[PDB]
Amino acid sequence: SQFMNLEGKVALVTGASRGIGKAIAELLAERGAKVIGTATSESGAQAISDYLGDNGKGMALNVTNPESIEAVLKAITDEFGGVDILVNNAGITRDNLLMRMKEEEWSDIMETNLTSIFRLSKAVLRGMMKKRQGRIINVGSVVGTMGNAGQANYAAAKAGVIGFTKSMAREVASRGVTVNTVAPGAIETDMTKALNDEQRTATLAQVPAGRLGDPREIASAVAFLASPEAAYITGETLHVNGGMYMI
Amino acid sequence: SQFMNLEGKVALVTGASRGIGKAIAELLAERGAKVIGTATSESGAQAISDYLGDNGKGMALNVTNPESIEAVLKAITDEFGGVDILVNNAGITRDNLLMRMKEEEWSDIMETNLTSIFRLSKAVLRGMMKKRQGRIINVGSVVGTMGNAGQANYAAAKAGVIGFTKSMAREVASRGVTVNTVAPGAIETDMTKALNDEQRTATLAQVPAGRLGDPREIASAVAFLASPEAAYITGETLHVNGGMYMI
Amino acid sequence: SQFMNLEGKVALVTGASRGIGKAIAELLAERGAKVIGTATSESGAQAISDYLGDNGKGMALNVTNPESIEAVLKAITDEFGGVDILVNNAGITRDNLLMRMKEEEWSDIMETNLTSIFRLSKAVLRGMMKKRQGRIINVGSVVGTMGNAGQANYAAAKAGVIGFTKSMAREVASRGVTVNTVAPGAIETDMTKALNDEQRTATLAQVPAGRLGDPREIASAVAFLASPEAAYITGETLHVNGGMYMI
Amino acid sequence: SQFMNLEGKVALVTGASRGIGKAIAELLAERGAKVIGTATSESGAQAISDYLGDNGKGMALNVTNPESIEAVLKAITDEFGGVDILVNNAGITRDNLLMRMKEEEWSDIMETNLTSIFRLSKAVLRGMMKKRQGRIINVGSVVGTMGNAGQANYAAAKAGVIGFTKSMAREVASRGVTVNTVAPGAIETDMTKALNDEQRTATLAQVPAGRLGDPREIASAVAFLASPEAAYITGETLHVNGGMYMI
Repeated sequence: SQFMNLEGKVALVTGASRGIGKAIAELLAERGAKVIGTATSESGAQAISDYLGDNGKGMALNVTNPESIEAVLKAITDEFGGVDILVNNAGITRDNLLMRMKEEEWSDIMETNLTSIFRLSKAVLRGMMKKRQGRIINVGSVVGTMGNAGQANYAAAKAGVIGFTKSMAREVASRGVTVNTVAPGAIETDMTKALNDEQRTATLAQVPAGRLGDPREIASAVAFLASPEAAYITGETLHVNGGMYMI
Repeated sequence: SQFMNLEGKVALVTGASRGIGKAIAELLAERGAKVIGTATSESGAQAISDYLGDNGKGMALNVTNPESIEAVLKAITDEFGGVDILVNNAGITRDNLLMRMKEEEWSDIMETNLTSIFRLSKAVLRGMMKKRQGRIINVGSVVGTMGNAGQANYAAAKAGVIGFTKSMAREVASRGVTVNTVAPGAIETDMTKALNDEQRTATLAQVPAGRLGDPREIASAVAFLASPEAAYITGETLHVNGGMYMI
Repeated sequence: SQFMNLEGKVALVTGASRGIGKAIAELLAERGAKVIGTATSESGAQAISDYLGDNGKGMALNVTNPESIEAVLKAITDEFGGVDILVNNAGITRDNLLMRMKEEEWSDIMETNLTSIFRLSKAVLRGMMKKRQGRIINVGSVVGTMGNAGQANYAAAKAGVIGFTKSMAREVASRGVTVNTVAPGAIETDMTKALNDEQRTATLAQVPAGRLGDPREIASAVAFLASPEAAYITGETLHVNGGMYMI
Repeated sequence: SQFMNLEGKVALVTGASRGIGKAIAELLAERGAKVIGTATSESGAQAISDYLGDNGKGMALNVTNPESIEAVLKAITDEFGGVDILVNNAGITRDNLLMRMKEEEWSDIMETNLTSIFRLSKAVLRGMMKKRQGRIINVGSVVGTMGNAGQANYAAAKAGVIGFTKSMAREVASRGVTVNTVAPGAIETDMTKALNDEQRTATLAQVPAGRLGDPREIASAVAFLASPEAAYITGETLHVNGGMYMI
């Protein structure tokens, strides 16, 4: 149908090897987007090419390196046309209580989780603004809004992405580009599977819904914001957290 | 497809004669819901029956009267089965600066815009909680979050609906019911069409997107939250306002 | 000193017999305000007169009855001059899960916790707007922002007060009146003292600060917003909750 | 009096040469704090020493340099005792629409406005946590919450400080340290005085209060949060913006 139909759109999904990023890339492809998913390695890129088949391809991308960004965007533009949907999903953690947090743990998080968003967003915006049509969707975290002990760095970067997102939204709204954040709660991934039974129970205790989210549930929220139907949503943070926090 | 598919769901949409409510009811039917839309009069009810055809029907409902609520729900349950999706869209305005605002203008807004949501929500929840599956979606307003001079009553009631929504979300999350609000900005309707040129220009000036929203844009957000795919979204307020306010 | 000095201001504090309301009234008097505190009974009114001594007096007030409001304001205006600071602290709870919540438990909360604020605010505003100087301060609750199972009514009314506050703030800002809410978390009062050990431990577990708040802590926040120094704070909700929720 | 009395507290106020920072340092001294204000130059440090007289002193501090931080904190601890109140007020702007924003304009803002807060906060926290008593107060901006076109970098850093603040609040709440942000709106400073008449009118048009804030109004909000009376406020953002934004 014509409902939430992404046929004709080119989507770049960073960090698409697994979990949330993979669910996003698959669902955008299922709704008809041409999808380029990225990984930090060539092997990862191949795994992405494998799951996307004819609906797109995987590319190696170093989100902290300007030259890589330019090379990947050039390859995309040449084959598929300019990027219509950017999903910034790449991100890491470097957890530690503040008194134990190293300078490098702080600066790696800023680089990978916040500065990357500045760089990639800037790199795709010009084309979107010329077409007067675009979507930038940041995959954030409930931690950016709630805060979390032991994650002051991750929380800082995720909250920073929201301030960036609002400002960019204001800059580009009149030219038909929307900029939003999807903020997952506790989602079932490799990270949550690596927890103790006691830590899993503690996580679930914070969730009124009484379960972890599925990566598909994050993908659905992203696909929604990516759609023509979400044109009047901008500068928004869509929380998908099972009631863990309510704004 | 199986994406955002409401086949098998019974949806009650209050205030569905026109504009936003009508767009909601049509889209839910398009996605396969059986839809009961309401109006305050029988002729309105018939207009709704006319546009829904085989996908549902219209009923007369006084959202401030307990007996009417019980009669409408009984008729729905008997023919279609219990309500799976409640969209609380019925709502009025009674604008005035506070020094000019009559007791009755305050109380009518409370009754129609806030207490109605308590009554209807309570009336459908028991069945939802037994099935361990349900959606309650309130159509709010940016005015609930931003405030607006001359609409202290409307703002109070819409903000009140958010407090209710968050509490109810916490009560019923573990039993598979979600409760959320969609908060429209300035949407093109009969009300906005009744404005003079200067007032329309003033409204547009508050919108980064540089246009009014379409009722279909509110409907899309409602359909999204109504879907199986939005199961992990609860106690949330989804803003659809073209950047008029950014939370 | 001239810092946070309320000499020359007339303050009406509703619900001032004990706990938070009493702490507010005492502190405003300490900072030099002339304070009228209210209770629902004459004996309560006398208790207030007793603790205020020469710094003010107690009056019986039914915050749900127009005639009582007019009588109390007339008596205040005649003796002290018009109200400069209104603190809306009067408020009740009628807790129940929604399926158990009676019509009257809903409506009593609306009446006492939300509609009262409309009535009193409206009744003092005209004088404030003529002087181009005023403070309206609502004592809310963290429950208005967070929601709470079993308190959907109380949450609705407190959230409603915030929507009202923001709209009124916008109406009256240019005429030198501020309108704000102080939102207490779990504060040590008779209510919290009536809890068993297990319920107190459960409350404390939700508070990063690891203790209940003191009523004096709410009073200090109210005194701050009441001061000349807070003239540029309006439409704000000041959370005093030990980290129980972070906006 | 004993109300909002900072006697016995050592306060470090970064960026205290003028405007907001100067008003903060003066008011903390007026409430009895021993105040160390910082500037980036020795001459600035002397200007601060001059205005603080016997109530404190000025020190040169490079907030982007670890060695300087350690030297300044050692000098403070040796003479005054460990820092009880940190106010992070130092900050710059590097404005540009995203398509014009240089890598260095992005990275200078991150360094000076966000990473500095990580470094200085970390450097004073240990002592505060041992005493089980402390205040960290970040001077943010309405731009961090609202976003602003042409300031995506500044907005990112200020919003980031809020995510950091919430996380740190959660880490240290049980040890009697509070962490908060004061978020000024449009305040009268050298920056606002450098604007066109047309830009000043445009700024005022966004402010319901109809005027710019005074730096003293920001100082008062900071002094409040710094006080013993604000012990139950943590992880909060106190907006002081004349109604320019309402959360």
